[PDB]
This record gives sequence, structure tokens and C-alpha cells, in this order.
Amino acid sequence: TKAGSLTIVGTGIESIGQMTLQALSYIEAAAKVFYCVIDPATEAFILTKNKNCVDLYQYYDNGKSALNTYTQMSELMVREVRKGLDVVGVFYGHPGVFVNPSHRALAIAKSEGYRARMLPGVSAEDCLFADLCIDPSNPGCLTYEASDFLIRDRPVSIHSHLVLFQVGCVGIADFNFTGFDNNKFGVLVDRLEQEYGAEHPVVHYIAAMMPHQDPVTDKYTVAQLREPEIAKRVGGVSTFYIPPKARKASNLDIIRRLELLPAGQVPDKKARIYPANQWEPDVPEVEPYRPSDQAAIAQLADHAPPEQYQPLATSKAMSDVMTKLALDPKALADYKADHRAFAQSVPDLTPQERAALELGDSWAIRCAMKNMPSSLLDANGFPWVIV
Amino acid sequence: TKAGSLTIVGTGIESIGQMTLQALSYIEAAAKVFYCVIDPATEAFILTKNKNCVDLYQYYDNGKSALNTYTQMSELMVREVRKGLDVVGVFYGHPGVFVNPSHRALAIAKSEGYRARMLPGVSAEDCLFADLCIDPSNPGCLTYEASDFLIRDRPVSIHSHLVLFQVGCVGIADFNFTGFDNNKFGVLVDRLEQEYGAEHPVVHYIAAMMPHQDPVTDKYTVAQLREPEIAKRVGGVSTFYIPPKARKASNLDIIRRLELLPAGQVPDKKARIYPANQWEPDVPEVEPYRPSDQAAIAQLADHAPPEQYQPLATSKAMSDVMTKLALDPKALADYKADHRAFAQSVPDLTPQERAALELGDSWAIRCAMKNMPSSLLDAAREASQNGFPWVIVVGVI
Ligand SMILES: C[S@@+](CC[C@H](N)C(=O)[O-])C[C@H]1O[C@@H](n2cnc3c(N)ncnc32)[C@H](O)[C@@H]1O
Ligand SMILES: C[S@@+](CC[C@H](N)C(=O)[O-])C[C@H]1O[C@@H](n2cnc3c(N)ncnc32)[C@H](O)[C@@H]1O
Repeated sequence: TKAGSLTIVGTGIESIGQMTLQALSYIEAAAKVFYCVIDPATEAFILTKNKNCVDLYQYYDNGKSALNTYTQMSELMVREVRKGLDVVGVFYGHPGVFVNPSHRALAIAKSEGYRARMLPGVSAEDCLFADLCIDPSNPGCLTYEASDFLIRDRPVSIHSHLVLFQVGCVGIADFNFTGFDNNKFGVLVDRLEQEYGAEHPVVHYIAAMMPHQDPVTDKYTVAQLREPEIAKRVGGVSTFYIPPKARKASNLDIIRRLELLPAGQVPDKKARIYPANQWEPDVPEVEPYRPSDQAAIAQLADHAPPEQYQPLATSKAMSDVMTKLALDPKALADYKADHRAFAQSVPDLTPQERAALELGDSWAIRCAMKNMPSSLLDANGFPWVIV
Repeated sequence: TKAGSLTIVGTGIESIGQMTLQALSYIEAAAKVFYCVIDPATEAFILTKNKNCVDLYQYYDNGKSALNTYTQMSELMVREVRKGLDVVGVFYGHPGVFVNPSHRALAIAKSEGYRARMLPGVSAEDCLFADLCIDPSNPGCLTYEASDFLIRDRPVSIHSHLVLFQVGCVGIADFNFTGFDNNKFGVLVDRLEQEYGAEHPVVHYIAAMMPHQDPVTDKYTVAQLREPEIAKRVGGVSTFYIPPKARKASNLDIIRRLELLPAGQVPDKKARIYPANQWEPDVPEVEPYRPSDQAAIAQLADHAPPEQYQPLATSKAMSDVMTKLALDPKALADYKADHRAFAQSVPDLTPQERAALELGDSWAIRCAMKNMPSSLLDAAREASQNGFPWVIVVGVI
């Protein structure tokens, strides 16, 4: 209703490639773009996509508090929203993951009654999972800012993943163009030694920022982090991953109340699904091809899709319109204003496809796009993860 | 040297738009594509981008263990890798976040000496942060699978964010096409009552899967989750967000070791940085425009970029090649195989740009694309000494 909007989007971590299709489309559509990114290829790429961009990075300065910079960054965006423009703010990675000015600007915009939305992006933690070959679900994940971790004495779990952002700037309030002197780093190492022990592994992680670079995935002991040559390697794009120390056992009361037991059984805490976490100290080898695995693979020769499976059965015209709604913010806005009007103007849709667009309900769109078998409907069927 | 590769990529959560540019380019470049996605528009989109796709979802069945299905899905991918093909597996969201077969397939491919890589994507947790307007950094974030949370008695922190995936299938071991009766949901609700109290908020979160839909961001008390009408709403794509019950105070020893109070002390721990988390119970109003904020804004009129600021100073030819390397997997592989030959054949690069690309060093590329000041070039010679952005979470910093 009110003129003016703020859409905050991400670029991902690795230059250009980790930007989402929707982030790109919003950058292109914006009246004005404000950006804070940390590699020039991504900056150059953004400038090719919109003629009215402002680099927010110029609002940092030596001995200028980060908070004054962030107040300024968010005010530059919100000023343009107040003038009635469709504004896009761009921050590297996920624009809401360890970022101050995005949240400020959106909350101000929202409080003054403008449309305000954050679009998710690929974070450094997303890259971490991908590059270190770990899954937050197994065995759970604790994520902290390193200074907050120390100052608020945040709990660790030795049975779960621990991820620490900003380990290169422990206790730092003021910006500096030649980087952080991280001489309170030893305080973090003290905490890690107390929680995990001197010989426990810490993985120093830096996601590749350019498409041809390898990630840094260097394992050190907690004690090695005290060596000057090693502590020097930790910088402003460094994250630590600390693997679990032990496997947590199962709670017999919950096992009973969930009915996961037929008489006596033995699914051990150390009996793991392949593959095991390679960073975790003293983890045994797990066999990828056990007899049960071999038997499942043997069944592939006789495989047919089951009766209840729903094959895709759509059309070029329907696929085109669903793609357009995802990749054209203008088309989406029109559809959102008037389902019926929009749906009538779409060429080459079948009566079912048109009807389904008119309603906009998930089931109608699903039936138009998937053949639902008879065996299924005599009862929206989803995959999960076993941990 | 060994022929064949496995690249596993995500599609994000919201249909089509949340796919990354690199996920798309790998899908297009693949010899064979294997996918597991949960909306038809994303599925249809994938099929327009590659001619040799296989839907992995057909390997689920009633009375077939999930583990057997996952062994099968991974083996379909790795079989094609062993034949020397560039294979791409595709999973919705981030392909390594609450997903079994991706990790298995990659670990096998890696162990047998094939090129193997996972490309990250946008997870449901990423969507959650964006839609619920929260930052994992403030005040820290614990993320669990709901059944594992109960069975292993995983610890909560009442001072940090808690995110629980798979709240719609508590204790469920068998696959079935017609969904699941979440009959053991009450076991989760008891644990949440124990940890947080009956009146503590729980946010039922479902990210929009189609671009036109709105997310579900429905706040309930723990007690309200016992009502059948409310419990019925929690399904297979439901995640719970539980906000902090209290703010944690600061440690005086660390405040002293980090030298964060020259004057002694201030009088507050809940004098928050704007904005506050609007899901927290009894969160006070935070002032966005304090006198210090107004003073910072007043300085915008006279602002000039500092001397040390590095303006972009590149060329179309350089921007084009860096974009190509990011969006064309074949160009990237060629470049990686021989930096110098690749660099020689790029048209219209300046001598510095060519030299930078020949080396491949990130510092050299940066210096070819930005007008660097002497002081920053001085510091780099005698780890990367650049000012990078950082978040402030602790008010006293
Ligand atoms: C202000 S935050 C911004 C994070 C960003 N919004 C994201 O989505 O990851 C800066 C911190 O993110 C992490 N980070 C940024 N780039 C990284 C990279 N290439 N590899 C590993 N961690 C990184 C580091 O912990 C760094 O101190
Ligand atoms: C097997 S996992 C796969 C997760 C996916 N790889 C990702 O990156 O989020 C399924 C679980 O993810 C979460 N999930 C999936 N889709 C979601 C949505 N649209 N909104 C909220 N949570 C979702 C739910 O917790 C669900 O039970």
C-alpha cells in the first residue's frame, strides 16, 4: 500500500556463484542498490546489474565505531525507502547472519509501515558444513560469536558441533583498514582448553571466496593455537569448527515413550552410520558397504516406481509461469494483486492450470503439475533424516 | 587424474528463486542429474535445464527402511561417477543440512579417488532467520533434530535461540507415502514444558515454498501445543523456533581481560542494540534513535570516503572473465588445469589483469580490480591484513 520498500538480500560467500536467482532478480529490479561485499568480482558483477548502486563499505573508517557506521549504513537505505523507492540492500553471505545494519534498517522500515523483507542467502556456516562434510543434525550444532561466547560465558556441548564466528577479532570495537591486531586471542584459547582439553582438535576454516581457490580446512590442537605462527593465520574471514569429544547415549525413558524398542535391542552410541565425522578425535572406521547395504543395492535391478509415486506431469506453459513468478518480481507482484486477472492473461495454460493459478492453493497447483495415483489418494508426502 | 566427478548441490527452499547461480550452472553442465525435491515447479525447472535427470524420490517405499533407500540413492549417483561421468546430485534446501545420502555418496566418491564436492545452499534455518527477523549471533543458536533432541537428551540454553527441525515426525522410523500421524508429539511438548515453562512462546515456522505464498510464523505457548487443533497443524515441513527466556549477564573476568571498561562499569545488561528480538517474552522497547545514533546521522552530510577506501577500478574484460569462472564450470576446470594458458587466451585483458590471472593469487586479483592505497599495500607485504565487516552482539563492546 505505502510507496517505498526495503528488500535485503545476500550474495553468498563464494564470488558471484553463491548468489541466489531471486537475490539477482531483486538487485536488477531495484530503484536503488546499497551493497557491502568483500570481493571485487562480486562488486563488479552487482554494478553490471543496476545503474544506481552505492558502496556501503565507504562508511567505515579508522577509529570510527562499527555501531556509528551501521547506524549510517541503515539510515542511507531507509532515507530512500521514505522517498517512495524500491530499495535493495546487499550484504555478503546471508544478509541476516552476523550482520548489524540489515536488521536495523528492516526493523525501522517495518516500524514506519513500509514493506520490509529479508531474503536468505548462503552463509559462511552453510559453506562450513559443505566443505568440512558435516551435518548440523548429527549431532546438533551450537553457533556463537566468539566475543559473545567469552563475555556471556556461553555453554558448549562436547557431544555436539561447535561453530565460532569472528575468532579473528576477539574484543574489538573499532574498525581499522589494515585489519585486526587480535592480541586477546589467547583468552579464547584459554576457554577452549578449559572446555575441551589441550589436545582436542580445532578446525580453522576459511571458505574459498574465489571460484578457483580451495577452502582452508586446517586442523590444529587447542595447544597449537598458542604458537605465534599459527595464531597469525586467524583473520577477519576465519571461523572455527570444534568437533564433538564424545557420543551422547540414549535416554531409556524416551526410548520407551517413543516405543523404539522390541524386547532387548543394542543400537550403540558408538555404532555409527557411514560416513563418520572425520574431524572428531579417535573415531573408528565405518564400513560403507555392510551386508545390509549390499542387499539394498542388489534390489535396484528389480526396482519399479511404487504405486503411490507421483510423476511430474506438467506443461511448458505452466513451467514457464511458475518460473516467471520466481524470477520476475514484477510478475509476482501483479499475480499477488490479482490472481484471477493475472491467470487469465497467461497464454497457453490448460483449463486446470488456469484454474489452479486462480486459486493459488498448493494442492491445486500440485494436482495440475503431478499425476496423483489412485492408490495414494485413498489415504504431501515428505523425506526425513535418520540421526 | 581419475575420470568422473560428483557435485552435490541444493535448490534452496522457495521454488526456483532460492537456487544459487552455481547450482544452476552445475545442473546444466552435468552428464547426469539425480534429484530429490519437494515442489513440482522446482522439479519442472530442473528438467528444462538437463536432458538426463532421475528423480531419487521414486526409491522411497512403504515398508522399506529409510536407510536402504539412502544406500540406493547414493549408489545410483556413485555408479555413474565410476563410469567417468560428471554427475550432479540435487537436494532441496542445502544438500548437507538434515540429509543422509548426499554425505554418503560424496564420502564414497572421495574415498575411491574421484573429484567430489558439495556446494552449499539456502537451508530452512537460513529461511527461518530471514522470516523471523533474528540473527543466530544474538544471542547464539542451538539447532537440533527433534527426535535426536529427545532421545539423546540434548541440552537447551534458555539464553540462546533454539531451532528444532522435524517436529512433525517425532520418533517416526518408517516411511509412508500418506504422511505420518505425529502421535508422539506430546513427548516433545513435555520436554519443552520442562525446559521453558507452560507459558513460554514457541514459533511454528513454515517457509513459503511457492514465491507468492507467505510464511507461517505462528506463535503459540507450549501449553497450546497440547490442543489437538494446534498439534494437527505441525507437519513434515514444520520447524520450531524457541526464543530465549532471559538475557545472560557478562563475565567480569573476561571484561577485565579484554579491557572493555576503562571507566569501571555501566548500569545494564538488557540495554540492547536495536532491534530487539520481537519473539522473546517481555522484551522491552529499544530506542532506534538514541542521541549517539542522531549524531552519526548528522555526520552523513559532510561525509567523504576515507583516504584508505579502495574504489573498484576494473574493466569489462576482467569482470567478464571473473563472472565466467564463477558461472561456467568448464571454463573454471580449464583455468584450474593451466592458469597461464587460460589467461593467455582471454581477450582484452590489460597486462596487470593477465598477470593477476596467471598467478591466481587473491591479493593480486584484488589489486588488479581495486585502486589500493599505499598504506594497505605496505601492510600486506610485511593473516590477510584488510578491514573486514564484523557484527557487534555485546553492548559493552
Ligand atoms: C560480519 S560476519 C558476516 C557473516 C556473513 N553474513 C555470513 O553469512 O556468513 C563476519 C564473520 O563471518 C565469518 N566468515 C566470513 N567469511 C568467511 C569465509 N570465507 N570463511 C569462513 N568464515 C567466514 C567469519 O567468522 C567472520 O568473522
Ligand atoms: C530432511 S530435512 C531437509 C532440510 C533441507 N536440506 C534444508 O536445507 O533445510 C526436512 C526438515 O527440514 C525443515 N523444513 C523443510 N522445509 C521447510 C519449510 N518450508 N519451512 C520450514 N522448515 C522446513 C523441517 O524441519 C523438516 O522437518
